[PDB]
Amino acid sequence: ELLGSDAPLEKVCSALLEYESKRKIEPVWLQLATLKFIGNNRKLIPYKIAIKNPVIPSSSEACLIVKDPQRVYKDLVNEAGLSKVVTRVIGLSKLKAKWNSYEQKRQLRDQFDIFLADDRVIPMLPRILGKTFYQKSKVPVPVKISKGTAEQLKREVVSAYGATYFNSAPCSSFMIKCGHVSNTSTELAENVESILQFVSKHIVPDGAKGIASIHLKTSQSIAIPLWNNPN
Amino acid sequence: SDKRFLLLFSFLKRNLCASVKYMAELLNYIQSQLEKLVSKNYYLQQSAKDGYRSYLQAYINKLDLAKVAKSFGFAHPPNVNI
Amino acid sequence: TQVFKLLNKYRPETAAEKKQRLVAEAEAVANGKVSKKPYNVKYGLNHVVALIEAKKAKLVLIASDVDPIELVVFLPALCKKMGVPYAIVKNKARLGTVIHQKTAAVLAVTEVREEDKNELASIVSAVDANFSAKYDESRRKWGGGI
Amino acid sequence: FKRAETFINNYRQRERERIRLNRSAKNKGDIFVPDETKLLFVIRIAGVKNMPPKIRKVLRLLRLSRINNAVFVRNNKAVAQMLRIVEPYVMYGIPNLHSVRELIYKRGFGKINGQRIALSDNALIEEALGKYDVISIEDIIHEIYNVGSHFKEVTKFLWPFTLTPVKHSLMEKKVKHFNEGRKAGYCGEEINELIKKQV
Amino acid sequence: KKKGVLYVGRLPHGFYEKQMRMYFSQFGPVLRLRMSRNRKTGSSKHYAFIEFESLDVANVVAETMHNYLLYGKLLQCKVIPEDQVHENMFKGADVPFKRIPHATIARLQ
Amino acid sequence: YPDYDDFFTNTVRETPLSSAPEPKRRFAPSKHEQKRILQLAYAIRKGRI
RNA sequence: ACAAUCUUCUCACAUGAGGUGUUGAACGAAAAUAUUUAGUUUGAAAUCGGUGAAAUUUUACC
Repeated sequence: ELLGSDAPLEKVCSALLEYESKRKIEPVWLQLATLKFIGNNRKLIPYKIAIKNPVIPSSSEACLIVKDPQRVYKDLVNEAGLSKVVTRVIGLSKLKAKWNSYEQKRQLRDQFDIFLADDRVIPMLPRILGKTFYQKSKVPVPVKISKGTAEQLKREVVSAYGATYFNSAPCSSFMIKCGHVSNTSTELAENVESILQFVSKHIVPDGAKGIASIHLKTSQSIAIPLWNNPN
Repeated sequence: SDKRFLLLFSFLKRNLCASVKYMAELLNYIQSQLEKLVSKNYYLQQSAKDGYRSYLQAYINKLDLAKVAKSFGFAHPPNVNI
Repeated sequence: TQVFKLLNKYRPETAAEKKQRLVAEAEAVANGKVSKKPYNVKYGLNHVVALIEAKKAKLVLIASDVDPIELVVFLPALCKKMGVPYAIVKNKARLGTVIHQKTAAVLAVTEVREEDKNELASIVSAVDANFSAKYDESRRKWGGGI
Repeated sequence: FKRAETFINNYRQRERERIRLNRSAKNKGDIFVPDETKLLFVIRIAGVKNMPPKIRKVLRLLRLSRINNAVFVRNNKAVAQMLRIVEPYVMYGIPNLHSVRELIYKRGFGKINGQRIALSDNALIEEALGKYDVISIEDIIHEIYNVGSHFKEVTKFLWPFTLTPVKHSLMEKKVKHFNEGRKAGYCGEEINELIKKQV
Repeated sequence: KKKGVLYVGRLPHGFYEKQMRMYFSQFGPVLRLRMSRNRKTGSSKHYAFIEFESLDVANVVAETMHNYLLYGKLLQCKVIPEDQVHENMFKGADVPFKRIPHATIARLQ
Repeated sequence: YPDYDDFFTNTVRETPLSSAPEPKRRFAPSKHEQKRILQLAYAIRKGRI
C-alpha cells in the first residue's frame, strides 16, 4: 500500500516458497531498484533493520568488540549471563595488536558467526579488520552497549539478534536479506513489509516514489517482481 | 592424525584411563589456542603429557608421533618413553 | 638490525628496574593489598643450550667471536639437530647490550607476546632465507687457506 | 645514500597526511576557535620531506617558510582554520605580555628595505613605521599585544624569529633528534614556558 | 649494451613507481619502469618489472635485494632472461596511472 | 681437509632431549621475588628503606 | 628518524540525523540495472596484461 497504493504481497511470497520447495537453508533476498543513487559512496556501517522474524539463527555465536578495558565488558557478560550467546569480547586495542596479519585476521573472523561492535568502536572498525572481514560477507553491527548495564547489553543483544543487517554502497540497486526458505510465508511477508517501511523511511531519499522496482528471490532463484511503480 | 581431537570437538559442539581424564580436563576448561592453554596451565599440562604416554603405549612405528602430539594439544611430541 | 629491533623490545629489566618495581609491591604489602608471565629474552650459555634441547627456543643468535671457540662451536650443529632456526650475529658486545651486560655468548628468543608474534615469524623466515638458505653448502668447506 | 626504507616512510607519511586533510576539510568544517585571546603564537615544530602541495603553500602564506620560525597571528575564523589545516606541524598557544616582551627585546628582527636587519635602533623603527604612529620598540610591543589598527603593518615589518632548540646539558648534545620534546597542536600557556626556556 | 630487465616481487605497501625509481637510480639509470596495478581501482598488485641498461647492472640488484626483509616482507627480485620477455612489460611505464571513478561517473550519467 | 660430513645432524629430532616433567616453578609466580618482597616490606615497616 | 594523527563518538531531541575508512590473486551466484551483487580457497601469496594547480609538462587516492 505504501509502495504503489497496493500490497500484492503474501500470495507472491507463498508462491515463491512453493517454487523453492518444488525446485528441490537458502536465504531470502529482496531485490530493490531505485530511480536514483541510494548513497553517494560506500557506507561500511550496518543498517539495524529490526524485523519480527530474525534471519540470524539463535544458535549463532556472537563476538562483541568493545572499547577498552575488556575486563569491564567481560564482567558485564558474566553478570548478564549472555555467555551462551556472547562468545567472546575483545577490546579495541587488543583487536589492533593481537590480530594483525591477513592469516590471523581470517582465523579470528571464521572463529565466530556474528561480530557485534560497540557504538563508540564501530568507526575505527573499518580498519583493523581489513577487506578480509569487511568484504567477505561479514560486517559488524552497531550494538548500543554504552549504558554499561546488564539490561542494556541484554536488550541490545536481543535487538541485534532480531534485526536484519544491511550495508548500503554507492549504487542504484541493492539486495537485502529477508529470511530463509524454512521461514513461514506470513513471517517473511511481515519482514519484507518491515524492511520496505525502513527502506522508504531512512534509505530511499524519495521514499516509495524513489523505489523503482521490487523483486524477491533466493540466492540462486529468479527475482520475481513483487510490485512495480505505476508512475 | 593431527586433527583427531578437532573432529571430535566440532562434532560434539554440533550435537551438544588417563586419556579419558585428559579429554574431560580440556572439555571442562573449554588449534593454537588449544596449544596455548595447555602450555600455560600446569595441572592441564600434566594430564596432557600423561595422556600421550598412555595412548602411544596402548597403541608403533606406523603412527606419526608429531601429529599425534598435536592431536592432544602440544606443540611438539614430548620426550615420552615408548 | 632487524633482529635487534625485535630483541630490544624483550630486554630483561635492569637491576635498577627490578628493585624499583619490587619496592612498589613491598609498600603495597606494607600498607594493604596477580600478574602475567614476564616476557623477555633468554641469555646465558647453559640456560640457552638447555632451551634448545628442551625445544623451548624459537630463534638462537650466536655471537660470532667468542674467545675460546669451544663454547659455541657445537651450537650450529645442535640447533640444526633440534630444528631451531639460528643465526651467527656479528660481535658479542651487540648481544651484550641487549641484556645489559658487557658480553653475551648467545641469545635466544623463546616466546613473544601475540602482538609481536607476527614480527618474529617474519624474521625467522628471513634468517632461513638469508643465513641458512644461503651458505649451507659453504658451511661444509674448510675455511681459510687464502 | 638513501635506503629503501625512507622512501616507504615518506609515502606512509604522505598518505597519512593526505587522508588527514580530507577528513579535516570535508565533513569537519568546524573549529573550536580558542577564545579570550585576540593574539596567538605559532611556531613550526617539524616538516616532512616531499611536502604536500597544500601545506607547502599554506606555511609560506603564514611566513613559516623554514623550521623553528616564530610568527604572531591575530585570532579569527580564517587564521584558526589554516592553523587547523597545518596542525600536525605547528605548536601554537597564547603568549603572555612578558613572553612577548622578551621575544621582541631579545630576538626581534626587522625587515628594513628587505634585508636581515636587527632591531638595533629605534630610529630605524620610526623611519620605516612613522606614518603608522610607530616610533619605538615599546610602541611595537604595545601595538602587537593590543592588536591595533597597525597590527597588520607591524607584523608585515617583523622578521620571523628563530627559536632553534637549545642544547646545554650533556644528555641533550647526545640524544638523537632532540627537540625538547616539542609536540604538535594546542599547548595553552605551555608555549609561554617554552619561550621562557627558549628566551 | 644488452637491455637488462628486472622483476621485483612482494612489494611493501608504499614501494611504488616513484619510490623505486629514486632508489634504483643511484644503483644505475633506470629507463622504463612499470608496476602492475588493479585494472578497476588502480590498487597495487605488489609486484613490478624494471629495466636496466645492462644485464650486468640488472644482475647487480638481484644479488643484493633478493630476500630483503622489508616491513615484514621478503623482497623477491631476480633477473628474468630475455628469451621470454614480452614486448610491453612497460606499456604505459613512467606514466601516472589512470584510475577512473567508475561509481561517480555512473551517478552523474 | 675433506668436506664436512654430518652423519648425525642430517635429521631433525622431534622429541625434547630431556624427559623430566616441568616443575611447578615455571607456572607459579616467582618464590625468589617473594623473599625479596617480604624482606623489602620488613625494612619499610622497621624503617630501613 | 622500517618513528609519525584511520577517530575508546558527536548533533538535534526516549528518539532522529550523522561517523568515510576496505592488500592482491584464483574458482565461481544469477539478478537488479558500468555500480552493488551466494558461497568459497590463501604466507598482507604475486613474474606482460571527467577534473585541475603549478612551470609545452609535473602530478603515482584529484
